[PDB]
Amino acid sequence: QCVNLTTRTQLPPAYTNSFTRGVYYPDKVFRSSVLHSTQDLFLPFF
Amino acid sequence: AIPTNFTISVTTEILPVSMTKTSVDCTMYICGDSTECSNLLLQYGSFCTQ
Ligand SMILES: *[C@@H]1O[C@H](CO)[C@@H](O)[C@H](O)[C@H]1NC(C)=O
Repeated sequence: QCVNLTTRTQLPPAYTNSFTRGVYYPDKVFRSSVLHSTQDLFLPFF
Repeated sequence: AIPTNFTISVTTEILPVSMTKTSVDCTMYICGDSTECSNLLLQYGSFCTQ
């Protein structure tokens, strides 16, 4: 049982800037006071 | 024996002062333009930083 939604007012897709967001720990290992380089699926800055 | 005349001799000597400055790109020398190879080169990055 489902019903469509009719009162719709849509606009073009707004865009905004990702200010250095979307970084995750690449592994389950504790690292402290270190500069670590990793290549992976990351959200590019800005 | 005492000299009674002289000559003014001009001697040329050459000395190398510098050599051609050079720079090397690890990534495009070792792993030419392939991403698969360049990913494997990250763990050796320290060596290139040397
Ligand atoms: C409206 O709802 C029905 C089923 O509930 C669905 O088949 C239909 O695709 C919906 N209308 C549109 C434009 O998708």
